[PDB]
Amino acid sequence: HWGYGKHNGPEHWHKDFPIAKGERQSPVDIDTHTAKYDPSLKPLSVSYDQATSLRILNNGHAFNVEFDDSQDKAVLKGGPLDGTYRLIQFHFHWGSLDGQGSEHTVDKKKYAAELHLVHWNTKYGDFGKAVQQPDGLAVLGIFLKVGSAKPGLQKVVDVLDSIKTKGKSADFTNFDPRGLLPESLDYWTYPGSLTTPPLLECVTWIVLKEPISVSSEQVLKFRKLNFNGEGEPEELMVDNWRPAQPLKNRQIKASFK
Ligand SMILES: NS(=O)(=O)c1ccc(CCCCO)cc1
Ligand SMILES: OC[C@H]1O[C@@H](O)[C@H](O)[C@@H](O)[C@@H]1O
Ligand SMILES: OC[C@H]1O[C@@H](O)[C@H](O)[C@@H](O)[C@@H]1O
Ligand SMILES: OC[C@H]1O[C@H](O)[C@H](O)[C@@H](O)[C@@H]1O
Ligand SMILES: [Zn+2]
Repeated sequence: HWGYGKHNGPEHWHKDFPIAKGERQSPVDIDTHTAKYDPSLKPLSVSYDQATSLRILNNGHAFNVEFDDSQDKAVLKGGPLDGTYRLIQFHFHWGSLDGQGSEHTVDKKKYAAELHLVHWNTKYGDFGKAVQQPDGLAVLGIFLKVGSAKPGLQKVVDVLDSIKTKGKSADFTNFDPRGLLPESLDYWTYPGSLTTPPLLECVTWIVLKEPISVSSEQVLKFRKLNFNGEGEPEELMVDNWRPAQPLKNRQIKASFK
C-alpha cells in the first residue's frame, strides 16, 4: 500500500488514486505576493473550549489525536466557511532534518513540520458523507519552526514512546488543542484536497501565517516513531509530507491587508 518511500511514495500514488493529478490538489506553494486580501472573508472563530480528546494512534503514516465529534464541542466557523465544522482529529507532517517537513510552502520556503486540525461540515451528518462533498472538510494548517519549546506540545511528545509502531494506541484524554495555536489567526485560504490517499477534493484549506516554535528536542522525538509494525524491520517515521502540487485554476486569498 501507499506510503512515503521511493517505491510507494507521492510519485506512485496516481496509479491507484488517479485524482492525484486532479484540478484541486494539495498542498500548494503560497506565493505571498500573488495572494490577495479578501474583504468578503468574515472573522474566523476557533472555538475549542469544550474539546474532548480521546486517544492517540500510530496509523503507520503519522499519529492522530482523535476527538469526540458526536456533538458540537470543538468547532471552526467564520472566515471562508459557510456553517459549522466539527473537529475530529489532528496530526502532523515532518522531516528527517529541520530544513524540510511541511506540506505547504511559503514563497517556496519549507518549514520543519506542519500541524493539520481536521474538521467536517455538520450539514452532512458524518465524516464519511462529508468527504463526498466539495465543501465537506476544513483543515486548519499551522507551520512549525525550530526554536523555543512549545509547552502545549509537550504532552504529545511524551506519549510517543508508547505508540512507537503502527497499530499502537494510547488513552489521550483531557488534552487542550488551544495550546498548539500561535498568537495571530491571520491566514491564507484556498480550495484543495486531502494530502494523503484517497486525495479527495473536499477541503477548504485555512493556513495560518504565523508559525509556532517548537524545540529541537520536541521534533527529534517525532523522528523516533516507526512506520512499521511491532516485530518488523525498523523504518523511522520521517519525511511523511507530500510536495507542492500545481495551483491550476485557483486563487489564494489572504485574511489580512
Ligand atoms: N493531511 S490532511 O489533513 O489533508 C488529511 C486529513 C484527513 C485524512 C483522512 C481521510 C479518510 C478518508 O476516508 C487524510 C488526510
Ligand atoms: O482538559 C482539556 C480541556 O478539556 C476541555 O473540555 C475543557 O473545557 C478545557 O478547559 C480543558 O483545558
Ligand atoms: O474580475 C475581477 C475579479 O477577478 C477575480 O479573479 C478576483 O478574485 C477578484 O478579486 C476580482 O475582483
Ligand atoms: O492530556 C493528554 C495526556 O497528557 C498526559 O499524558 C497525562 O498524563 C494524561 O493523563 C493525559 O491523557
Ligand atoms: Zn495532514
